[PDB]
Amino acid sequence: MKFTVEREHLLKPLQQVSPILGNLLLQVADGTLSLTGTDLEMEMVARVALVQPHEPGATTVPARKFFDICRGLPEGAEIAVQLEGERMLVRSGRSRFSLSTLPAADFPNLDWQSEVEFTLPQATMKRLIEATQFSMAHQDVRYYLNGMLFETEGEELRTVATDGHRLAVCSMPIGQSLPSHSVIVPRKGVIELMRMLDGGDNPLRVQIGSNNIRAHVGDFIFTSKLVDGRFPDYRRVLPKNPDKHLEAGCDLLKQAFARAAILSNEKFRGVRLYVSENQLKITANNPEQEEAEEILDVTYSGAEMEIGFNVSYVLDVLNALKCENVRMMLTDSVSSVQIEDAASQSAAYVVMPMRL
Amino acid sequence: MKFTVEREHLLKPLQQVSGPLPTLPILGNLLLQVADGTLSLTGTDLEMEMVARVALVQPHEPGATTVPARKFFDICRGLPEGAEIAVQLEGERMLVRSGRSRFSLSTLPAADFPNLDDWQSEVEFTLPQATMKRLIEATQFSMAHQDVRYYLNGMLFETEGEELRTVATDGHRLAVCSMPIGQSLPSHSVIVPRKGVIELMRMLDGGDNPLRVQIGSNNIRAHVGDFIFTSKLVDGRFPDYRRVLPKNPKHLEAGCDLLKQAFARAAILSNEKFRGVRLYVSENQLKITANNPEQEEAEEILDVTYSGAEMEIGFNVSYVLDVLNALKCENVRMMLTDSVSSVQIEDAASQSAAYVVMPMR
Ligand SMILES: O=[N+]([O-])c1ccc2cn[nH]c2c1
Ligand SMILES: [Ca+2]
Ligand SMILES: [Ca+2]
Ligand SMILES: [Ca+2]
Ligand SMILES: [Cl-]
Ligand SMILES: [Cl-]
Ligand SMILES: [Cl-]
Ligand SMILES: [Cl-]
Repeated sequence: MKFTVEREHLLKPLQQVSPILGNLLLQVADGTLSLTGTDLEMEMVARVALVQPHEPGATTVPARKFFDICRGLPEGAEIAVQLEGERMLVRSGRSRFSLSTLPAADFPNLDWQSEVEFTLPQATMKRLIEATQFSMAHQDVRYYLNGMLFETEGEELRTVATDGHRLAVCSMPIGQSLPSHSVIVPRKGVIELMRMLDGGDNPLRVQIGSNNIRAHVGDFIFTSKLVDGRFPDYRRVLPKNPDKHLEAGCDLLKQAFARAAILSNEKFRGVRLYVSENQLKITANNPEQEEAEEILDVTYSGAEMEIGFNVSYVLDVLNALKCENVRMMLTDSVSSVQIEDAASQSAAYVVMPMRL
Repeated sequence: MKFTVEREHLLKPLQQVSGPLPTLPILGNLLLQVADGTLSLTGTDLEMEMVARVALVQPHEPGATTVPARKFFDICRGLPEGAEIAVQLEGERMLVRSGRSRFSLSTLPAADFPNLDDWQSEVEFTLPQATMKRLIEATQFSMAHQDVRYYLNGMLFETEGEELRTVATDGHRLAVCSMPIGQSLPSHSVIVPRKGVIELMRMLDGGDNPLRVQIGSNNIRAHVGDFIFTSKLVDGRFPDYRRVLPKNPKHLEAGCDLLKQAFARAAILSNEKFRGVRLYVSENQLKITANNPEQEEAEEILDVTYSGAEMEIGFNVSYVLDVLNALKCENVRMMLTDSVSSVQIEDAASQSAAYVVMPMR
């Protein structure tokens, strides 16, 4: 196995693909160098064209060491690789390296069949994930909440994320008629998928199987296993009939929350909201008996009520909305609230109240 | 005690005096004092203090208290730009109001705030901020971290003739830097504690305001703009850099960045713990090799200026990298003796900073 390639062409591929699971699989075949990283749950494959003389073959090498070497070489560098027994030789200028190898044959492979396919701007996928990813659970015993629902319905792709205390849902049109379908992508997979998307205008092809998802953009192919379990139905989480409607400036609301939070309990940070005619009062207190109060002029209709919220849950929403004005739809002091950008119904958020 | 101050006049003073910040509650508080038209803010860790003076152009009333530093800073920072911050002491609480935002903070008496003893300066001088930044940045990285030999956890500041000098070492490597001050000074040699060196750096804004320094037998003080920093000194006897510099060290000269990157790349395949690289010096060439127990090998060859006998010497590549990163110059001189002796390293263009790294077996 031999190739010579510009450092420049290896950088993004290496970034994307970065004991045998600490190794990258390198394969030369049909004028192409393919680089594959895997943790057994997911895999990333990047391809680089080879124009300079090359010889087919494959090995695996330490991923971080190999990446660090290539990134460590100067800009403009040319990188020459040859496989020599149990070692891989890497050469550029008067820099030389010999890396240990494990056989290509020992490298783990994820086959499976595609059931649902569609193309969409990578930008639309980014929007969907950014809108909801912060509401994923992290290490819940309910594994299926440690990730994100991808659902196709009509001509929309929808994401849903929840940790049982707050929920996020976002839908975007993809311009073609789709079968009704839903799968859970593990949180690590959502993160890796998001990292593959750079905000250029670039089509993304998505293929979904019974147990896998695959995404192709440019010269990259990401494949992950799915998480198998029953995801909650966002439609049963949305408040069925909120009759109290609050509208306020996004930034004013965010900053009032953040300031009041300073004097909340540091271990479980929440604030009390009192809504009344034209007005919102946010309050906090702590074990030192310190107290914060914020008063805001707001658009409000409905009965006066008091309700508490976890600060981080509300700030997380306001930070995802990046809105001018936000709508909060309330029911009563013991029910969850629905939060939305006053000027967009692409996304919605539902947050449990907190007792204080 | 009462004052009203615009948000942005309070923000950097609060950030600065919080520098030394907890073991007991009052140590997480700032001292606020209104007196003779000035708000003073003080934070301390019992070893050092940072004090800020902020002038009061709005109505105020004298008095003093202490309040939690982080809460008070976070409140001020979180208020809208140009927010007028009104403060009033009310016994065991201090009330903060701006627009329709209100905060109540728990106080501890100003009289219980620890207060560094009065002391007498024996030497005083002024110097540009840029000079102090250069002295500290040149040597800070070589200070020990949590060593049982406490005096090594600090930085030696030495005045001698027309020069201010810093020295730092952890027993394994040493850094020394001297700069002119255009003023004759008595001989003093003092150890500044770890966090004090950090505070000194932190107060240098990078404008044209000079730095005024005062040193006594047991204390050091630095004034910049409207900030006064004071630290107690570490009460030990620091090693003498003069006696650690190699007696008579073969001369190698090389581009700093070419050297840095070659060491950086070789280090990738150096032992994970011991970080050993081998240097082979030969006629106008340096060869750097690293290998680990996996028997992966790195080799970098560089063109350098060298005329001496060929030799092999091992180094902790991290120590060498630290030196090259602190030098930030075009060319470096490495001054060698033999394979079991330290190397001295310097900017090829200046003897103001010198570095001593011991070889590894
Ligand atoms: O009541 N809620 O706001 C709420 C939020 C998230 C989840 C997830 N499963 N059930 C939920 C209910
Ligand atoms: Ca992977
Ligand atoms: Ca190139
Ligand atoms: Ca103002
Ligand atoms: Cl290519
Ligand atoms: Cl080699
Ligand atoms: Cl939706
Ligand atoms: Cl593809």
